[PDB]
Amino acid sequence: SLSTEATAKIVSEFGRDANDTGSTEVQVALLTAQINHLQGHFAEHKKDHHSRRGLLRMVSQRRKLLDYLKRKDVARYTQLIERLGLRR
Amino acid sequence: MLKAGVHFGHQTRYWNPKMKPFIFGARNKVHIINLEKTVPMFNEALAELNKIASRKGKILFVGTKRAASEAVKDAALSCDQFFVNHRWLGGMLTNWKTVRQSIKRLKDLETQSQDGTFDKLTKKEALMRTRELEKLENSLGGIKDMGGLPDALFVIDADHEHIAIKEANNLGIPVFAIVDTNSDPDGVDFVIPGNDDAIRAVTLYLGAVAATVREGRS
Amino acid sequence: SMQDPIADMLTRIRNGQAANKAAVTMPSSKLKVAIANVLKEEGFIEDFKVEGDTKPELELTLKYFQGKAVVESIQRVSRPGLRIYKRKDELPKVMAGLGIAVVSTSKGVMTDRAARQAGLGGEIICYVA
Amino acid sequence: FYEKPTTERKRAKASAVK
RNA sequence: GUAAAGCGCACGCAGGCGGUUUGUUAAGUCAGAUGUGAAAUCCCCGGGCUCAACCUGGGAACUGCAUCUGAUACUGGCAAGCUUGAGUCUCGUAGAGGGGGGUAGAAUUCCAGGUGUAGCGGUGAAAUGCGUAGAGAUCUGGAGGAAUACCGGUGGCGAAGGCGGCCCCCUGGACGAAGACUGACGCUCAGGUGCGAAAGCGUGGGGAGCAAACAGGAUUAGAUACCCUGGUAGUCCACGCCGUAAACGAUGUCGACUUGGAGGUUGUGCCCUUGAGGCGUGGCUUCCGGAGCUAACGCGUUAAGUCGACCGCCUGGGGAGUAC
Ligand SMILES: [Mg+2]
Ligand SMILES: [Mg+2]
Ligand SMILES: [Mg+2]
Ligand SMILES: [Mg+2]
Ligand SMILES: [Mg+2]
Ligand SMILES: [Mg+2]
Ligand SMILES: [Mg+2]
Ligand SMILES: [Mg+2]
Ligand SMILES: [Mg+2]
Ligand SMILES: [Mg+2]
Ligand SMILES: [Mg+2]
Ligand SMILES: [Mg+2]
Ligand SMILES: [Mg+2]
Ligand SMILES: [Mg+2]
Ligand SMILES: [Mg+2]
Ligand SMILES: [Mg+2]
Ligand SMILES: [Mg+2]
Ligand SMILES: [Mg+2]
Ligand SMILES: [Mg+2]
Ligand SMILES: [Mg+2]
Ligand SMILES: [Mg+2]
Ligand SMILES: [Mg+2]
Ligand SMILES: [Mg+2]
Ligand SMILES: [Mg+2]
Ligand SMILES: [Mg+2]
Ligand SMILES: [Mg+2]
Ligand SMILES: [Mg+2]
Ligand SMILES: [Mg+2]
Ligand SMILES: [Mg+2]
Ligand SMILES: [Mg+2]
Ligand SMILES: [Mg+2]
Ligand SMILES: [Mg+2]
Ligand SMILES: [Mg+2]
Repeated sequence: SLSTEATAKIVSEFGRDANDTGSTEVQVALLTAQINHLQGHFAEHKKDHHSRRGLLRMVSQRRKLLDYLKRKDVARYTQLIERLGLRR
Repeated sequence: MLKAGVHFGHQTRYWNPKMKPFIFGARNKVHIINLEKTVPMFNEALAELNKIASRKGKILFVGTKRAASEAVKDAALSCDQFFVNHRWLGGMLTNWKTVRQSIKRLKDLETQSQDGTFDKLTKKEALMRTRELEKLENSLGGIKDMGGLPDALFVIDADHEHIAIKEANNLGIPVFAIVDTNSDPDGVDFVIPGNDDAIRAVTLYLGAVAATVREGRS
Repeated sequence: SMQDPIADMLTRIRNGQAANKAAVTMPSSKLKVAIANVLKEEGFIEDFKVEGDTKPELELTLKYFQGKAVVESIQRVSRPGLRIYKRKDELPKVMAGLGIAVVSTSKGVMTDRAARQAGLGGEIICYVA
Repeated sequence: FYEKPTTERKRAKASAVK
């Protein structure tokens, strides 16, 4: 799991204020950071099906959150994706 | 300390969910029945019993309990009514024709004993026959008086004697039963949140109902 | 519940009636309040009350004339995924008029008799008998 | 098989204990 | 669930459905009006054949479509909201959850040495087999592969298949206390994608024990068949393929409501935790049983009870899950 310091840094960098962990942008940032961290582990192992299932679950959650954010506000979504470099 | 305020209660741990409002709660690890809210319904039952006795109904008593056998027999003899001191025979009400045949046979044997059985034919065989029939004579002490057809019942328990309640319900005979705190109150239409232990309490209850019925004829 | 609050409240009423419960509680809503008012107006229930503002809760008091339940049957008619609409000239009749069918017309929620009298069709919420 | 006897023994779990 | 029928399991696109307030939009829906819906035929009230069939006048009907005018409770679209659904953050808890690398003890087999000497092994009884070039037994070293006794439990974890020595590294999920945050972001899913016991296949290793095939012994007039002695794949590893099970709880996933007892296993709050205890409050799980349900068996708050959303599947037995 992501370290406490990493989560705090992500919240500070993305949250609009303190204790803004529930914002969609913060959730997307945490999910993408975890996905990036786990990519190397999966490449190293490539046989952890159970962990791959958890990775797929978080990827699906991030996609759903991104779709909801795009529907609610185009500007926020288009800024978040370029900041995080998603949606190639 | 009223009449119902003396007994402590029953139903230590296991309870019947049907009679939820009839229990005050759990006190000193043992549930207590709604003693305060017990006297009105009992009075109503007594009034109904008095109404039944207005026509001199054939209200029966069940004495299946050995400890309470004499406790209910005294009330039965005081009211000169029918009672069942021994085990309640299955089908007494539903199969009353068999009981009628049995009591008719008993009456015929009793009438003919003084003439034929004594010394007309034999004595040893007659003595053995009389010894065998003494238990039958003892059984059905009160129910053998008239043709039966009871209009009510006063069984002292429900779970133990559910057969009588079921028979009465099948025949549509109201039952003024003192349902136990862990019995099934569905069968009894006049459920009385009383107690089964504390022989003194049940003795007081039967004495009170006997007194009420005695003066119920006006 | 998560997809049919009306069916959920109808089910709650049926279960409470079968369980011999004095009253039942559920989340409150405008349509639920209107249905409860219509049911009370016809005597199917004793009374209904709403408690709270942020998270309103609707409480309905069941009625028992005798040992048997007054609400013999209650069945949802129009449900999500299959909507039922009837014209004023073909409104449903429950138990040859002995029952009550809830109809939502342009004038609000009312019994089938009221809708027929007003000559307005609508959506058949449910049958109550 | 070397596994069937184990299953047979485990079948007696409900004999008289529960 | 057992009569035919729940995909082996999961993720998820299209699609179907979707918590609670308002605002107006009037698409669905509803009300009225108008135009049309050929005549004949069906139906109702009548008439003419002496009655009937048959013919015929007027209606009704043609359940439909289109346009206009209105109502808008409900559903839908648009704009704001709300926190109960669903999620994020903080602390802590148990776990054979998964991947990788180490290491430990017992045991089997083999190799070699010492002591020792005729049997050992096997069976219902035998024989094949091993042994004087010294077996088996006992001891003492070494090599190797495979699996983890006791704990161990109607115990625990995992979506399913499945997961048992100990330690380390990486990693997934679930649960509990108290808060803060986002504000419907949800449910289900045809196709699609992924996972998926054992056996099997391709390449290259490994091979102790087990063991299809096979060899021999015994039995029989001769066989086959169990039985015995051996024994090759296979079983193990790395990669790739196979995608099948009585893959079962013969019970699809999600949410709500509905009498109760007896446990097991993990949390957590309070009372002298004095402690094991009592009082409560959660998650998972086993058994009995009420209403209700069921053809009965039986299920029974973990429903096969009362409902709602969506998906899959079945409608005689054989042919046949076979042919093309
Ligand atoms: Mg963890
Ligand atoms: Mg079948
Ligand atoms: Mg299944
Ligand atoms: Mg799914
Ligand atoms: Mg979809
Ligand atoms: Mg929609
Ligand atoms: Mg809605
Ligand atoms: Mg319209
Ligand atoms: Mg119209
Ligand atoms: Mg026409
Ligand atoms: Mg609206
Ligand atoms: Mg593990
Ligand atoms: Mg872990
Ligand atoms: Mg490996
Ligand atoms: Mg060794
Ligand atoms: Mg589990
Ligand atoms: Mg807010
Ligand atoms: Mg599919
Ligand atoms: Mg294999
Ligand atoms: Mg082959
Ligand atoms: Mg191979
Ligand atoms: Mg090979
Ligand atoms: Mg052979
Ligand atoms: Mg063999
Ligand atoms: Mg062998
Ligand atoms: Mg299959
Ligand atoms: Mg299995
Ligand atoms: Mg199946
Ligand atoms: Mg059977
Ligand atoms: Mg059961
Ligand atoms: Mg069934
Ligand atoms: Mg057929
Ligand atoms: Mg085929």
